[PDB]
Amino acid sequence: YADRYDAAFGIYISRFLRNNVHTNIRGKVVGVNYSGPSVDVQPMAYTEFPSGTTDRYPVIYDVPVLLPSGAGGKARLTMPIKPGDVVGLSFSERNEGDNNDQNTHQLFAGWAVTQIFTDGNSKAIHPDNVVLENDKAIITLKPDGDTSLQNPKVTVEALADGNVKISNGTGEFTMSPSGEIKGG
Amino acid sequence: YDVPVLLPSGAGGKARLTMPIKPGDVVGLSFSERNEGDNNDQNTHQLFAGWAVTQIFTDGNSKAIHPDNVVLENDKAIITLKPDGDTSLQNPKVTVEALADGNVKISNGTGEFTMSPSGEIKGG
Amino acid sequence: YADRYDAAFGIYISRFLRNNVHTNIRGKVVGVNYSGPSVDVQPMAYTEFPSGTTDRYPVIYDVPVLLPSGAGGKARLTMPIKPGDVVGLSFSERNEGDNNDQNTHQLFAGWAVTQIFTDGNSKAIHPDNVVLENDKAIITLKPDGDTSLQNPKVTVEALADGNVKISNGTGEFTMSPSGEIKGG
Amino acid sequence: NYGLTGSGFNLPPMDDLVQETKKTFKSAFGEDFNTESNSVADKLIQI
Amino acid sequence: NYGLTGSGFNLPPMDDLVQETKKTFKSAFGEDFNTESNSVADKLIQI
Amino acid sequence: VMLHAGYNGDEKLIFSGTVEYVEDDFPEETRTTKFILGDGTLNLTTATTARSYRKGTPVNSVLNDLIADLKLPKGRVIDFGNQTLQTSMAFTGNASQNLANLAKNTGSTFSVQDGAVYWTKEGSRFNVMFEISEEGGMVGTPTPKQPSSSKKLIKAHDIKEDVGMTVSTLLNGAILPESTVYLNTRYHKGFYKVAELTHRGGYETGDWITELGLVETRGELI
Amino acid sequence: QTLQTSMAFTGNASQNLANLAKNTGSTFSVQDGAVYWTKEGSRFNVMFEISEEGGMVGTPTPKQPSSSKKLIKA
Amino acid sequence: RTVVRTFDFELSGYPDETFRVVLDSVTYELRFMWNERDESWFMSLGDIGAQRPTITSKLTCYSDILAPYRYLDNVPDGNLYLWPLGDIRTRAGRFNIGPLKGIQMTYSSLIE
Amino acid sequence: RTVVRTFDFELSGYPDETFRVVLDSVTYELRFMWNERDESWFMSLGDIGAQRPTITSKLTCYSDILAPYRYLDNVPDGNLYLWPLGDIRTRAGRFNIGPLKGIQMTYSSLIE
Repeated sequence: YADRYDAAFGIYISRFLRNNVHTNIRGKVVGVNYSGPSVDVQPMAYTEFPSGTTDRYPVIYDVPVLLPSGAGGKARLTMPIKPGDVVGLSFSERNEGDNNDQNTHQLFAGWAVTQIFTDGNSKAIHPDNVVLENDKAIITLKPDGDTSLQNPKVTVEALADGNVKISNGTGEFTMSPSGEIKGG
Repeated sequence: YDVPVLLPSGAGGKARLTMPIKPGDVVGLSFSERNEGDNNDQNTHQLFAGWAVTQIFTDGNSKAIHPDNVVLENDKAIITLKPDGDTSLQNPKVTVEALADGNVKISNGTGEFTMSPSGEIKGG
Repeated sequence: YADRYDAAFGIYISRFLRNNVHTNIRGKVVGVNYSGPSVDVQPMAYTEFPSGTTDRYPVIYDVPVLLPSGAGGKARLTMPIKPGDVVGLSFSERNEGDNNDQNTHQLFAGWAVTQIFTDGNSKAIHPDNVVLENDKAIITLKPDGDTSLQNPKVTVEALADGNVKISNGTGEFTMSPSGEIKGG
Repeated sequence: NYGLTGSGFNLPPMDDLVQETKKTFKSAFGEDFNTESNSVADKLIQI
Repeated sequence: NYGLTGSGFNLPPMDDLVQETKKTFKSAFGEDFNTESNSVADKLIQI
Repeated sequence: VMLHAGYNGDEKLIFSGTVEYVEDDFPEETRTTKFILGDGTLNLTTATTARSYRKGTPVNSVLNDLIADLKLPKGRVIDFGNQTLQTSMAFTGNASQNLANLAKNTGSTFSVQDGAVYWTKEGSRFNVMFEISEEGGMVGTPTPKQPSSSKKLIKAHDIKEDVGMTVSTLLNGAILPESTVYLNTRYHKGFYKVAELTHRGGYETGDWITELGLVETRGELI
Repeated sequence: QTLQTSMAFTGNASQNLANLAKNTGSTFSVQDGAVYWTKEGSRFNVMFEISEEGGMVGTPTPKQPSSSKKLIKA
Repeated sequence: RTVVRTFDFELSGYPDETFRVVLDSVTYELRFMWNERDESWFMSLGDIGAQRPTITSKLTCYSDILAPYRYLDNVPDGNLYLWPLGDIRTRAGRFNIGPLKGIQMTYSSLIE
Repeated sequence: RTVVRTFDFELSGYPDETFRVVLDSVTYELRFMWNERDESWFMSLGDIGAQRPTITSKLTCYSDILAPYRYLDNVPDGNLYLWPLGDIRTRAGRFNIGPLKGIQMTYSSLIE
């Protein structure tokens, strides 16, 4: 139980990892900075020991946000992050903001991901479609050639069979595969 | 079992790029420090799945990459934006390109419609 | 200070993690391979001990790059990565390239993220807009239905109110919500 | 402590009362007052 | 070592000179030459 | 539990803490009770914290915030002045562990003792609060002993410790590790810090002495 | 009893079982080849009686079962 | 200014006593020196290991010793008084200080 | 150039004394050799464990020993002087060096 010499090291190592060696954790954005994208993260997980004591992670400030980008930042998909979004957090081995720190893994925030779909915020996913969507503006590309731009009063679809059907509530314009051109 | 999947999204999940994931896709996995599904577990790092990334291009499934182009692509539907203004939507029977020089060339197998930079409007 | 029996294990564990247990680190791409996307990463962090000694991470070769994709790689957003882009790096527990290695966490590169916006390269972010952008080609979708394709000499906007205004420097074509069709 | 409290009625031993009253006597005539065994005051106070 | 150096002028003790010259004498007539206490050469060299 | 010791006329507090362990063995003739006592063990090993700060926060505020969490009286503290954080910081887990990490990166010594929190700066020392001489019940001559069981690589912060000495004296509980002593012997003379104490005692049979491990100082006279 | 969250187990089986002990108040320990899984706090008849007739050696003495004390809700 | 008694002192009469005390959870060191010609106790107060004492004053009965010094971060905010247990006319002496010797040196702390 | 006295030396008279001293938080090793014909002390200064001494000079009264050598990274920037406590005409001797022997060898450090 606590007599062997190995069990002592087991408990000591188990307790040592508890206060250090932070690698990854989930969280929720509470503070957002739009100039030089950074977000404040509040980790969600916690535990309660049998002695009626609790362990809470503190608020972590200014974690850089990653977005799919390249070419030196000239190409990037900057989506509109808001407070409350659920994201995953990663901790760096060393304090990348300083070169003299002697510690390691001491909650040095590395970066945060755009969003993670966990229980309680699980949005539906289309089984087969690459849909890029906004509040009411949708861009849908289907594998069979067809592409479509939609909004509550306009529609611009280009179908596989040479069909163009630029349309609007006040009228429409279309081209048939047979080379027809019409104005509704 | 049941590792949450991350996608680029925001605004409370109103904006998101939901691609069609299939079985067999190669992805990277991350493990959380604590059992985020429970608050009484005494262990740590015991295979508590944190989340998974959409896909990783390793050896044996390395698809080619265009040296300079932001191409959003589907089975046969392609959206290509080039740095020099030009944008194009393509599919095996339609094409809608808007070039840098004021050129619009909405086209189809059965006909085409175009506008020149000189203000011309034509129907093929 | 160094008399207790526990402090010895504390220092030994602290030093043991220094040479192993690599989990995550930031870096910059210096070498890019476009066939079978992979990148060479140069970690940025380092430390200097009081004894006038320094610790430098070496260059890491061929870290696979992740992109949002699915359907067996048929759908993917392949952005144009360039050398010098700042990315975050992750290390795998085991040498996924071999099945006989006895070590663990010994700088086995797992994968790299597309880009991370840290201090010194923080591009601006639109407070509310899903903008997919290239050097001079922009695709903007706004929550209120409106979508727009722009470039320095063309513009194709489809507004919420049934308005289509395909336009060009040499002329324009538009459709009003009232069903009008005009050619400029 | 031993009288009426918030949890009923208690009982004091003899020695606590003896010590309390001897402390009172000590305070009455300074720390030099004798109160053990051979003092007439001791025989009066204990009785 | 003890003469002119890059940091001024130094001073040699007696024993270092004695040992150096005794080594020179040793080299002069082989390792068998006696140079301690009872040698006439010792009395000449030390003086 | 509290313990007192001295010489037939007075007894100075020598230890105070909690009974961590207790066991009894009574083989035939004589029972022998055992104890293991810890000086503030319960507080140092259970005081959790959860704090964070932004760039620009004064470091002097962080120190005071964490100590109040530890729930112990402040024996002595040397504030940082106008120091300010260079990067955002977060602290969790046991408060003692976080403070001990701040010690490394700022050249400060943190250690609780007989219930008192002591925060000082390495290399520097506080008057002659104690003088050691044959009149002061010294036991044997001082001898030079290295203050650590290993040697560090050197450029040959320079201000740090690295040297020491040893002395022994009759039991005297009015001494603490962070104090300062003056050594008036016939060979060694000067001022030293204290680094370690060990009190031994056998009432009927055994020693009644105290051993001090001294460390040389090279900093300012705080 | 039913699992509340998905679980995965790898590595040595003994280590995984010893972890399940903490979160469910059960004691696991192998002895003379026999696997014993019981619950902490509870006990099984008088399978053995100790007395001067039973070859006892000296009087019993109270000794703490662990070399350290835990914090309690008291 | 409600205050509650929380500590009492005693002196053995040695002319150069020095000891450490804890008040309001803070720790201080005290020095007491006996003056022959003035037959009075001189008290010095300061921090542990301090180079020089922060406060020095002469002890007297029914006088608020700390009154003019409650503006420093290292001085107790309570009340320190000396009052007699016997006849009110007795003045502080050498051996008559203590819980039963005749003079009651006491410290009391405000309620916060 | 404000300077403050911060260290004093003493010599036991042994002709080949050697010891280590700490000045300005830096540590140095010193050697003193007695010259018979010139009846004067020769001082050598260098780093700990150095192969050869950095500076060698002859000691004299009221002369700035370090004057021409404040351009090296391993030489103290303070002032080293020998001046007498007794009659001003007394010159440095063998046994007359010390805080009370007649000659006061002293080191003083500039205020920074």
